[PDB]
Amino acid sequence: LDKWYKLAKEKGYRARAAFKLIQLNKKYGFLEKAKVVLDLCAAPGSWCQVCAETMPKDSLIIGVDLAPIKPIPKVITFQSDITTEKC
Amino acid sequence: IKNKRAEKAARGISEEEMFKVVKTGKKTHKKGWKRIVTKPTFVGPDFTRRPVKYERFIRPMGLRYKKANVTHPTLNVTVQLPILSVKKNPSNPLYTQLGVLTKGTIIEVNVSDLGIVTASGKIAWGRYAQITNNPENDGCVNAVLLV
Amino acid sequence: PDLQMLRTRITDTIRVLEDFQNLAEEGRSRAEYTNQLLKDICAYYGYNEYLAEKLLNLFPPREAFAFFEANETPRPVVIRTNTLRTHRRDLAQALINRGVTLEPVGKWSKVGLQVFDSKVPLGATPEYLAGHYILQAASSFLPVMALCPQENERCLDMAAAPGGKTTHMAALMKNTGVIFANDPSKSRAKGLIGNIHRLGVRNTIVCNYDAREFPRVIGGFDRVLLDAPCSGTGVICKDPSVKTNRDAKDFMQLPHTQKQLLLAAIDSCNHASKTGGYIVYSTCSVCVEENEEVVNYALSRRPNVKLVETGLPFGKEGFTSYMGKTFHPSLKLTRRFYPHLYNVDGFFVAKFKKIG
Amino acid sequence: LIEGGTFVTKVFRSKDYNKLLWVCNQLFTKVEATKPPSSRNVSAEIFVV
Amino acid sequence: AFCKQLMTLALQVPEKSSQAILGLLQDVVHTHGRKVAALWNTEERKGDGTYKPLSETVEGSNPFTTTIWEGELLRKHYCPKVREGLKAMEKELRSI
Amino acid sequence: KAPAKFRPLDYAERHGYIRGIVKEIIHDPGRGAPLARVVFRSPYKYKQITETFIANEGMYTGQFIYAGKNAALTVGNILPLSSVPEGTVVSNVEEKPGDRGALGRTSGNYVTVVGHNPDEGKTRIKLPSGAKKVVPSSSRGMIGIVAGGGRTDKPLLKASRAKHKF
Amino acid sequence: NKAAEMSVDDFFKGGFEILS
Amino acid sequence: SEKFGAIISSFPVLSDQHPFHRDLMNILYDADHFKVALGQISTAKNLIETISRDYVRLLKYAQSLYQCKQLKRAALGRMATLIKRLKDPLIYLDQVRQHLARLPDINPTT
Amino acid sequence: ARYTCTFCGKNSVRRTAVGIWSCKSCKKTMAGGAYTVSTPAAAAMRSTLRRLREITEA
RNA sequence: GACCCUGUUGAGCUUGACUCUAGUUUGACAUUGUGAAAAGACAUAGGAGGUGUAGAAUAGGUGGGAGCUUCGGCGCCAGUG
RNA sequence: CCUUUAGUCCCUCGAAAUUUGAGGCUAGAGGAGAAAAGUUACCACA
RNA sequence: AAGCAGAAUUCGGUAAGCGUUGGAUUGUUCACCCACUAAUAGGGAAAGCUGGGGACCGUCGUGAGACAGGUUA
Ligand SMILES: [Zn+2]
Repeated sequence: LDKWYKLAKEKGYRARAAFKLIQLNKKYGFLEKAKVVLDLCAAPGSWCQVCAETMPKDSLIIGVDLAPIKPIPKVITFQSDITTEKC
Repeated sequence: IKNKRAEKAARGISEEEMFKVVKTGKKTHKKGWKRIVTKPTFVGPDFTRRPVKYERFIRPMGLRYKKANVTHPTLNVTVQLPILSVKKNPSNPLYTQLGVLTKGTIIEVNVSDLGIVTASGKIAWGRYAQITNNPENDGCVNAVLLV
Repeated sequence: PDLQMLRTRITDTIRVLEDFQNLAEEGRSRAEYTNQLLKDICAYYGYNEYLAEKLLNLFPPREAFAFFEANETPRPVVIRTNTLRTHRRDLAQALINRGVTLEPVGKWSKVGLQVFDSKVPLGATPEYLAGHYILQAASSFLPVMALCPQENERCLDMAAAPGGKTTHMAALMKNTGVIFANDPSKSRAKGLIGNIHRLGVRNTIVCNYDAREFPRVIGGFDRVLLDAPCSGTGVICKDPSVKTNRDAKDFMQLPHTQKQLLLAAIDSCNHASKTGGYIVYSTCSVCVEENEEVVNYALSRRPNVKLVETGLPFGKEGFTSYMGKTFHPSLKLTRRFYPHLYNVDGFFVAKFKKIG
Repeated sequence: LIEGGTFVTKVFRSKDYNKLLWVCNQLFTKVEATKPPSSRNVSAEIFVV
Repeated sequence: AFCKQLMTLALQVPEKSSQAILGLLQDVVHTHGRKVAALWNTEERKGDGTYKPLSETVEGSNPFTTTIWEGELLRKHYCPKVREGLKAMEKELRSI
Repeated sequence: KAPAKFRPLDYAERHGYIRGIVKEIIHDPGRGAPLARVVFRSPYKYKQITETFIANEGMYTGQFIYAGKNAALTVGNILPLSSVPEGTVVSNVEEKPGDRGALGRTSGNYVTVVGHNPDEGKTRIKLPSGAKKVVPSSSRGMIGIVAGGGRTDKPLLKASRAKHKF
Repeated sequence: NKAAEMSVDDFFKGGFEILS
Repeated sequence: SEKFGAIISSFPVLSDQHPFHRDLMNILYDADHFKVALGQISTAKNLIETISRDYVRLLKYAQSLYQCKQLKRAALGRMATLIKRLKDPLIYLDQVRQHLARLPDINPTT
Repeated sequence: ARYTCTFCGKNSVRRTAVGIWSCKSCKKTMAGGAYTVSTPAAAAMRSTLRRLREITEA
């Protein structure tokens, strides 16, 4: 229970880590015009959700995670790990 | 019926959040403003705008039902059929408008899967059904088709 | 039975009919090859025999299967920009900013937009509530392009229950002139009135009349639009009740009412018009007893009207001949539309010019 | 990642925090730690770009 | 309303008066911009009525339903200053 | 798209012949060999198998190809190396029965059998690189030249083998 | 800017641009 | 959920076994039936979880002890009914487990 | 370049992919070489295949 | 707090007679002419025509019709309709 | 004046040909009067 | 009592005699991981500290609120 915990529920994000990327993007616009983003760990998928709503049209976002992720539109989801050269 | 559905498949915001948004503007809260309808209900459309008459009766998501176990008396079988509309709740005219599902309530159900042939040779797509249980005590809706 | 088994027989029966001259059986004729194609199409796609044989006679085998495949799959959602408020580029950009995937519906409309998906309800978006677009169907665009109304005319829309077409005439008329919007249903008329006020239309009169009373009521319209109520054989995807609830009785009363409606539209219009005396008849059905048979009836009992070029870019020519029925040769100007060919609803457009 | 790319990582503050920062220094051109307000003040987490 | 009427003014006035008005609308376009940009773009033309030139009131005329066509006469005006003046306005419009 | 793989081992293919129809051929980046989209009929279930082969040179779309031991010895069919006779061009051959094709998949290679061994059934196959191999007769193979052509620009000369050459 | 510069009364003398 | 999860995880996953053990189990226990049996257990585990979620929401709006008691009985009664449907799969799995416990230990590579 | 069609019998074949040819009259696709529909080497072995099939049948 | 009622208000539903007629509005007709240039429909006398699917094939349609024949092609019959 | 109910298959109109729809007839049901009136398990205030 | 060979267990019965832990709570959520241990069972006496998270009139208006206007347990 927290201020960001409640407000994230009303906004519809999966965790409050979504807002961490939101304020980071406000300070530094790396999630601007540039197209390709690689999310190496999205267990809930909040960072993928934040990207899915602020990138330029026709961008590419790919996220990997050891745990299964419920599908998010316009986001590529991976069940593979990160510490393996198969990944 | 299940097999037919299997092959075919192979082929907004809530009222409560709207109340929170509205009450934010009207900071002064009148005692007893919210009227949470604690009875099971059926609504239908995802998003709708209600008249000011009923814009104070809030129906929670958890109490909403969309299907019912409907029994056909002649063809002795029961199939889970979607609910189309609530026609009459014989306890309160307000409950009919609010879609409250109580015992003895007449609802209109989609009977297209059963395939009932009418006297004109057509296939029936909607018939009345009376709820024969207490959806508030038993977490489901049971009905018998009026055929 | 086994539904996937029916699909295999359907495909097997079609290829046999395509190459019956060399690939056949010992003594079974192609008459019962087609008849076998009737049962398994009925059992698989859930049609009754009367409509299925009717549809099978309309098309040849491999096109027919594409038609039955198209009827099960839904159609894309398309919106019509209100020219009275904005134009397409901002409304596309405005909805893109809100998370709606948009492309132009095609090169044939400067007003329609096609939506893949969205993160917000399309019917509750702020520019929707402002009157910047209306959810319509691509087939509904066509009748008003055939009947292009200019400014400062009087128009008659004989069935405007949803309201998409009446608003389109108002946009093309630039909110000038008079539009008679008519619905025989009070319940559906309330939605039309709401659509009119939401979309900012000021030059309309909503009347609740039976469309066959109109020459008696007012008469003299420059342009009259007629979407006759029909079986709905081209809107099967939205209304599955058509597949089984259309028999010989229905297909006899419906063309009779449509024939009576068309004559009323002809008498309603003004032949001596300074801008035009055009009548457009449209239908969301594919059957010939409701298209090109009502058109032939109008031309045979009113020799003071003539079919003209419809003007739409895409479409298929109308049928001149059918099961022993010979039509007027001018019917080739009328156009047809099919879901499998163009990803639009089954539709039919006809356009008349009054000369006396 | 392309020349001129941006790399952001959550790093717990510890005695290895400075050793990892030296890596981005020799591998990138601009470095900074942010700790946006959403991160709990009790938490030792930090975000390095 | 004044922008459209002023281009009409510039058409039929002496060379220096036309130049003065042309310079004035250069500032008007520069300071406001998008408020008058749709007048020079035919796709952004409003379709909610017809333009009324001889209206009794400023709002009575529907000026966003018309398009500034006068550039096709002022581009061939006899005064080089006017021609350069017209080119000045479009240069500001293209930079909007 | 999908890897080019043969049908799974089964009684029907190993003892009879199965009819299949091809629908189209699709080119994919990373190789010049054109994949062939094929639809088969399941002998046990009323379902169609979606599998992809490699389009050989000369074939088209719309054959009633035969898949089995006693299939027609034509281009577009497959056949166990036992049935096909000597000197025949074979493509996309199996090292063992069950690997769904391993040898000779690049755009234009082929394998010609140079002798069959009946007792303890083995078939001898020549590799495109000029090597000699022996594979079990029960393996399958695609008959014909795999499409792609362009076999006029292959330089075959070695510094050492030239010294070996007479 | 330009509007003010052309608004001053000494812009409209009548000097012909052949006699500069 | 704990008891269902223990059953699913304790039995060997045929995909990860050595080929000799994978084939031997197929002959012994009809691998197709083995997958069907485990699927019903997984299906029943998910169904019970959704039943629990549904009735917890209902209880939070209940207005008296009688209504709370009826909802609890309905939630428990439906969970009991689903387990009774698992009768045939559970008998099959117990026989396999007893057979597996007695199987000889063969080292595939030795 | 433009090549002849076996089925439609007319000069209506064009290249679509690296080794894919297509004729739009009968909507038939050819599977051939990079630049030629039929390689001379491909013709020789098919002739050899036909000859051995005659020998086997005889 | 909830329950019942009253008064004012809002949202909604229903009633608010019949016969002529002002106003308003649709169609046809009348003043009312002369020319000229076009367009349509009526008058003959001609010419040329029919491709939804299947059918080898471009079947206006209607009636007889199993034999006709520039004497070798047709017909019928079998299809497909 | 329209709409429903049952009837003779009694007349007219329209449609298709090997049948319908709408009117018409028999007698039940709906629609003092532009001043206002009635009514609601609804809303707001008292 | 159970394919319970041994070891380890599982289900049930009598039993309250005897015990039922140390940390995290510093990333995400249905708040629950790290271990140690023989085990880390659930409740009643329903209780106090500590952190988290008022109601009447009056006036001016009401398609709606405003008042450092008055009084008071
Ligand atoms: Zn061809």
